[PDB]
Amino acid sequence: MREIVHIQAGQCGNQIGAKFWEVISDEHGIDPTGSYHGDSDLQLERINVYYNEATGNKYVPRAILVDLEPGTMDSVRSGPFGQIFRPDNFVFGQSGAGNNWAKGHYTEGAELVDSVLDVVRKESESCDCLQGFQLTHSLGGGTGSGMGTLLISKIREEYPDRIMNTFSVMPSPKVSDTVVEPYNATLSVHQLVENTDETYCIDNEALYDICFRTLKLTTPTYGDLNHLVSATMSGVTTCLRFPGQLNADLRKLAVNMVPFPRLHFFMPGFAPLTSRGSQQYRALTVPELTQQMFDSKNMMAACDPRHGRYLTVAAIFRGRMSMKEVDEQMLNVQNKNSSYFVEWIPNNVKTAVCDIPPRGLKMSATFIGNSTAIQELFKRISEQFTAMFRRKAFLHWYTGEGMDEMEFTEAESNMNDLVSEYQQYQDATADE
Amino acid sequence: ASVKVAVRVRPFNSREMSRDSKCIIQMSGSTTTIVNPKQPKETPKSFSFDYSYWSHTSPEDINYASQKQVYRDIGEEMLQHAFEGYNVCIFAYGQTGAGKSYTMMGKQEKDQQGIIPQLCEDLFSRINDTTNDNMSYSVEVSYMEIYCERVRDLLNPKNKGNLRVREHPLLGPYVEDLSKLAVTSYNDIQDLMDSGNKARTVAATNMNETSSRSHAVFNIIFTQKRHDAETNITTEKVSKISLVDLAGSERADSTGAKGTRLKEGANINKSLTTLGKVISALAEMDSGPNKNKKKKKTDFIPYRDSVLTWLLRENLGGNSRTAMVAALSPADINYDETLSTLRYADRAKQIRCNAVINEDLNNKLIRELKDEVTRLRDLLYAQGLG
Amino acid sequence: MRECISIHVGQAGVQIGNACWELYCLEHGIQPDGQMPSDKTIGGGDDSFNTFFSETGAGKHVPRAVFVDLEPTVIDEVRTGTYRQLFHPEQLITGKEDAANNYARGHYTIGKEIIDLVLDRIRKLADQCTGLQGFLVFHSFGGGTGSGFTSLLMERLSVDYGKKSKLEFSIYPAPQVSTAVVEPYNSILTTHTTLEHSDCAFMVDNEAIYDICRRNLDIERPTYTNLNRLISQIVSSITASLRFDGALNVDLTEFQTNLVPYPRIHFPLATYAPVISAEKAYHEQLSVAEITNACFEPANQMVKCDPRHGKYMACCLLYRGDVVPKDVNAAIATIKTKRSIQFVDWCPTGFKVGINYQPPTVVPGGDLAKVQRAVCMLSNTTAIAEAWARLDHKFDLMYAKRAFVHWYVGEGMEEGEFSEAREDMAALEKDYEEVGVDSVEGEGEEEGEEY
Amino acid sequence: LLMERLSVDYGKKSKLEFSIYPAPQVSTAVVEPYNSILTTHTTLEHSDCAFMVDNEAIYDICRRNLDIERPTYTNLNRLISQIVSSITASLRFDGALNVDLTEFQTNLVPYPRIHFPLATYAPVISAEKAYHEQLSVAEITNACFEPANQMVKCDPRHGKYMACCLLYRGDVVPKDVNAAIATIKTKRSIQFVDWCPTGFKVGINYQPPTVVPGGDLAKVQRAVCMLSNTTAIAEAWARLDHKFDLMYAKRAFVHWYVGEGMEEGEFSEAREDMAALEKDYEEVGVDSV
Ligand SMILES: CC(=O)O[C@H]1C(=O)[C@@]2(C)[C@H]([C@H](OC(=O)c3ccccc3)[C@]3(O)C[C@H](OC(=O)[C@H](O)[C@@H](NC(=O)c4ccccc4)c4ccccc4)C(C)=C1C3(C)C)[C@]1(OC(C)=O)CO[C@@H]1C[C@@H]2O
Ligand SMILES: Nc1nc2c(ncn2[C@@H]2O[C@H](COP(=O)(O)OP(=O)(O)OP(=O)(O)O)[C@@H](O)[C@H]2O)c(=O)[nH]1
Ligand SMILES: Nc1ncnc2c1ncn2[C@@H]1O[C@H](COP(=O)(O)OP(=O)(O)NP(=O)(O)O)[C@@H](O)[C@H]1O
Ligand SMILES: Nc1nc2c(ncn2[C@@H]2O[C@H](COP(=O)(O)OP(=O)(O)O)[C@@H](O)[C@H]2O)c(=O)[nH]1
Ligand SMILES: [Mg+2]
Ligand SMILES: [Mg+2]
Repeated sequence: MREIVHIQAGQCGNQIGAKFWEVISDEHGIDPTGSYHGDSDLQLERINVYYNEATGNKYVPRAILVDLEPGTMDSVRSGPFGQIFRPDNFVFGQSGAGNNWAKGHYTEGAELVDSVLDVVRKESESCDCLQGFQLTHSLGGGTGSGMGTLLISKIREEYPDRIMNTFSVMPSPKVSDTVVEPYNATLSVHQLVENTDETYCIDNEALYDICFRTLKLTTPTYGDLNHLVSATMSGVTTCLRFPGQLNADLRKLAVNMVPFPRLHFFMPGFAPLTSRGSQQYRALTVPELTQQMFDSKNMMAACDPRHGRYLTVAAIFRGRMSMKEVDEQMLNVQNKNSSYFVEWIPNNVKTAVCDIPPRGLKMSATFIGNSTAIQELFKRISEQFTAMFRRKAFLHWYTGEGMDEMEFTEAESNMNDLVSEYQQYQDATADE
Repeated sequence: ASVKVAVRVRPFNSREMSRDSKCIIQMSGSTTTIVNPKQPKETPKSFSFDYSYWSHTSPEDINYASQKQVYRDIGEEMLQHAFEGYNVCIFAYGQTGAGKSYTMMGKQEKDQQGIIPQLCEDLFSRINDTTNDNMSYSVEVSYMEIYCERVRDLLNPKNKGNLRVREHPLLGPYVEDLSKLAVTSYNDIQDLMDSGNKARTVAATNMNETSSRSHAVFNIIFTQKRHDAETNITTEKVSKISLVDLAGSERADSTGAKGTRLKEGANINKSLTTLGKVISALAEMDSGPNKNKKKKKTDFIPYRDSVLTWLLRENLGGNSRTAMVAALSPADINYDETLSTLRYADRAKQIRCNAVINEDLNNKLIRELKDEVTRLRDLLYAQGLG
Repeated sequence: MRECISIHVGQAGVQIGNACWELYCLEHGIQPDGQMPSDKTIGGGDDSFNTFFSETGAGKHVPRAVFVDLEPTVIDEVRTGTYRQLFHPEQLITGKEDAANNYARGHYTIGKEIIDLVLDRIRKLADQCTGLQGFLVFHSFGGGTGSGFTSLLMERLSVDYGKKSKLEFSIYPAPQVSTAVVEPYNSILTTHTTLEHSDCAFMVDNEAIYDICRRNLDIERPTYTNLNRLISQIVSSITASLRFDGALNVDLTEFQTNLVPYPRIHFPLATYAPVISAEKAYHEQLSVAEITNACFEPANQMVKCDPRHGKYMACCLLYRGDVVPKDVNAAIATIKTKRSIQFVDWCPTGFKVGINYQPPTVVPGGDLAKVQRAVCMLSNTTAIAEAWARLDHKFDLMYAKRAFVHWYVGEGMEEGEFSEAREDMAALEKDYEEVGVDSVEGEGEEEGEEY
Repeated sequence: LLMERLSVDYGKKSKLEFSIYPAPQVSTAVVEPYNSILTTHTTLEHSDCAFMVDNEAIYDICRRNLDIERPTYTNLNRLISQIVSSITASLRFDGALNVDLTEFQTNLVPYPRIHFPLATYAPVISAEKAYHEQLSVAEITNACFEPANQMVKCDPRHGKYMACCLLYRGDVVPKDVNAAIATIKTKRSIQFVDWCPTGFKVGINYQPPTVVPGGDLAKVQRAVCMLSNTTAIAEAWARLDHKFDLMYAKRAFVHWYVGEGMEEGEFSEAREDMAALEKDYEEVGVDSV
């Protein structure tokens, strides 16, 4: 058995986690009250991956909810699936960080971190064989970024063996919602690249582009973005819960996607996306899934993959299909797009297949890319960071909470080392 | 300032003498040859290093390199190069049970004193001898370990916590909150050194009865001051001596490790592989560059991949003069491992360092400007221009 | 429990507080008598929010207000007015003469012997409060008790409480319009206190509000009631984040984090976009783009200063009603593509965004039209110095001949206070001029590879 | 681990391995070369006879012969099951020439370290194409040696046939088998090493092959499995070897391996070992003079 402990920090993390739990409960046929009303027998085969069984044949998610503002907690409780969660796991305080990373990491979060770690320890010790943790939050925010980094560091100290995943929403070129996004993003990226095994980069701009262009939604909201992120989250972990012709664990993905320890930032994607009213025209098949997979516009990280090279990608398909077809399609993608893959990793495409598709789709698939183009995002943040650190634009609010210019300087230096690392394998021509 | 490379072959132990007892290392001048017992017909491949030590036969005088000889040949001029002011580094290398601690630490209870004690004796003897009214000296010491990607202090009293690693923007990586203590007598630094050695984590394995479970760095900082009120200044020169004892690479089948021992060996192997990658690079980079002549493109050596290489960033390259000492196990069974060490040892010769003394530009700029004024004045007055 | 304390000082502050408390009572459904028929009709709820009103066992709700003034008349109107039962019986009135447009009289002579009583109630409220968020101080420059007493109260509050945010709402003298001769002296004198102790000061000008009322609202003859209602709407939009749910909620600490690059530049302007009459409510879409564009128009600013003469240091938009992030993102991009709106190069982001679901309410008998969407903008810019410069000029014209100084020095002050205040204001203006300068011309030293 | 411990415990008993080798082109993991090259010590020291099958070869066989445009792992597994059943049918059912595992291994491993024969199955044909073809003994015997029908992506014409063993099932008479072997020896495209004048081993079993319900293979009276030790397999090993070097130059993906107790140098040792097996398959070819 391999079970995951889920943690949610910040407003964005809490919203995405609520939608994700809704999606998972629908997939496993769990009612909002916790009872089971499914049809297939495979739903309860691996329910313990994400749930704990209670006395009255109920199932409680293994979620841990964290924030420094009661408003988000009240929003989750006053919702369609508010009653599913264990009330004792609602760990929260007051006087939130207020978009200040120093408050989230050092001043305010340092007190609630003990309670959150106590709940994490209690939940983890009850597992039969823990697999890893997954944390959902936003890097450009306040309490979310700071306390997420703090919890990641503490848990990594506590449980070095287990795999760590993170679903991070990061700033954007155009879509800006807070003024101090570069500071929080820089410090969060420092802590993340230090102390994680996997990190899926999400962007609001890319999700809005997918909504407007692919899904043709006239009025997208945060619900649709959370829906897309939840679909990706379910796709990543589909293989642990259901049987397949070729299984794939999170550890296997980490081994096959991380060539060097510091390169663990990923570009997620999902297929199919049809917009409704065009499903009748489109023919669903593995070539169509792959073509939508490798399209530049389908990525959620707001990076053009054609501005770099793919270090390594992984496709996880769900639904009945032929292995010859998927292997051939991956080969054609590699051969035709010969200039977008590194020449020193032959067959840098991982393939996994599962026989249990989503509830309403005959076939589905998810994509995890690791390419050099992600450097752009970091570079962009670095530029903005410099534009405020040269003059100390908003610095005092941090230094009043127990910080110093040295910490910012080393964070920026670490980001520069990261972007140089990524840039090394972009130019072609090298070796035997 | 190229990295000096020295190699040393040790005598047999209980494990090899119980099993087959045929040596495979030949040594002559500045050349060391390793033969393949499995392929005796093949060429006896040989490698050239600066300094080669044959400690096989202790009582005999036929090319026997005692610890006094080793220190006089490497630690003496490394200590000299510290005396001008360059930051100097020594670091040990090889496979497990090869004799890295024996080369660096040695046995404190006998005349066979390692590199660190005899560098200490030479330092203290010289500073006591050369003390003057104006000339004066200060010495400060520290000693830390890397156990499993965690920095711990050994001279400090019992502190269960782990020290943090920071990056000063100008001075590079360093360790925060390190219990760095002073010294005024040889006996005091001997006591600190004994305490640090006792604090080190050591466990027994099949390959070695007392195996190092952690990397360690002994760090002296040595300040020379001029107490001349007329012209000179205090803290006129500073040097940093960094003596590094690395843990050896291990094989699970031969070591027989289980549980915590296996995890420790795995972490040590990860750190050693990262260091090898840095070495190959450092070497490889110089190689490429000189090989042709130039073209920019300094690429990037993965220094952040491990704490070991990160802390030793300035010692592996840049502002330091560094010496590698490699330990060889003479037994045939270790042959492949020995070859690997020698191979990486060869790459360690190609690394070039950009060593600078240090001085103090805040005052050395003033001194240089005054000297330039004096030179120009003397030239003008001698030629009748002024 | 996001609980704040509203302090009102002086006649202007008291009338503003009357308008504001009318607005909050209408918003939360609390009747004047203080009771709440909404809960009785429904059965219960959190509409009796702790943010402004404290509940007692009898179902009565009392505001967390502290009205202060030296004239009996202005608050004796309140005690005999419609809202007599709403407030606590204590109202903190000095049965004595007024400060007489004299900073020294309001700060040194008569401000004492009342500051104790006032601070004691400001405690009985703080102790009753839990998780206090901040103070909202309402007053006006140019007045005696509106300058001296507020200065003393802010000094004592900084000494006692310290770390709590202290937002300031105040009325600055207009360039042309005035209602007293000694306004420059009081306004310059209080500048030290509003610079050192206040954490963020929102400033309004009566001429700008009159212009907005004349043009947008088609009110040819406005009075103080309409201006007070506009300021009340501003404050309601500011505080609506910590009362009602929303997609993006902005607390006071985030205001301080975003709108204050440095400690001494905490003087942002404010504006309200959909100021429009009922007759003109039709023939308009009032979309997010329209209100966002209207926020940046020079004519709609609530202080008589031109943003085009300076650069924007920071901006914070608070939207209310049917707003979804696609339109605010598009509007922000559209504003960023315009040339007339200049931003400091050292603040590339330059925008804080908050969205709330609760739409604005309409005061019965008012003049604002009912709308589906609204936005309140706060804007920290360098144009404000111009206004200060004008004020500074007036002060010299009255200080060259020491006119009206014998009144001030006869209550405790000396000329050194005047000189210190003028020098402090000059230093503040110099800081505003310096920070608005671009970043160092690209320090492109053109180092060729390695040194 | 299991092969090592079985060799220590039992030792003398025969140990047959059936494995799926990495393909030249398609694969479902990026670290396949590392595992494949590290398994060389297992497959060479302890296994007495190791058979290797390539997924692309079986895909092409299914596409061309069985007319399955979209095969999956079920068909590949069924073909492998048919191969193993053909191998082991002698131990179960009576026959004219029964081939035991000991004599099977004796005549297929000329030397200890060349125990890596290819496998192929002749009567792979669909129900529709089962008609219109006699499927006589000569047809299947010729079909075994076709490069198109091989189960590994390696051309036999690029090497030499060291040894061969034909196991027939069903209505087969020795006369037809002898005639087919003579016809194959007459052909010149099939080259045999000079030091093996006999070359062919023959076994016959009376039990015909069975047809799984819901399967794809047609019902055939006759069948044969050809198991051939040849030097062409070296090429199939060299391609993979190249990949390993291209992944080992920069030490890609090595930290995962060395973080679980494994030493870095084991990669190079395995590489030198596989280098040896290749040279030996090269040396054993060169004809005598
Ligand atoms: C005509 C038809 O077949 O109906 C589809 C549909 O029209 C389309 C357009 C659906 C539809 O999705 C959307 O409209 C949508 C909007 C914003 C963000 C994401 C989706 C659909 O709503 C979504 C819904 O999807 C599911 O049921 C999946 O199992 C999905 N479930 C949920 O997201 C979910 C919804 C409510 C509660 C709990 C879960 C899922 C996907 C991956 C992993 C787990 C679950 C389906 C069948 C449809 C509708 C209903 C129109 C699409 O969604 C997916 C991922 O299935 C959007 O493009 C796909 C492809 C479909 O053709
Ligand atoms: N917007 C607005 N401004 C007002 C109102 N009442 C007074 N003011 C302003 O207040 C200024 C005069 O100073 P005040 O603060 O009223 O003086 P005070 O509060 O009575 O204090 P004293 O002068 O000591 O009696 C004038 O310039 C007015 O513009 C009002 O109801 N609304
Ligand atoms: N020339 C020598 N003469 C006598 N004993 C020696 C000699 N060289 C090494 N030894 C002994 O060999 C043993 C192993 O040496 P040691 O230096 O402790 O291994 P190591 O370098 O620390 N490898 P590690 O296990 O990673 O710490 C010690 O007991 C030494 O005293
Ligand atoms: N996709 C998505 N993003 C969100 C949502 N809510 C907030 N965000 C993003 O989160 C960022 C603000 O961070 P925030 O959650 O307030 O930080 P926190 O206060 O520490 O939790 C903004 O840039 C938003 O784009 C949501 O529901 N969905
Ligand atoms: Mg040692
Ligand atoms: Mg008055």
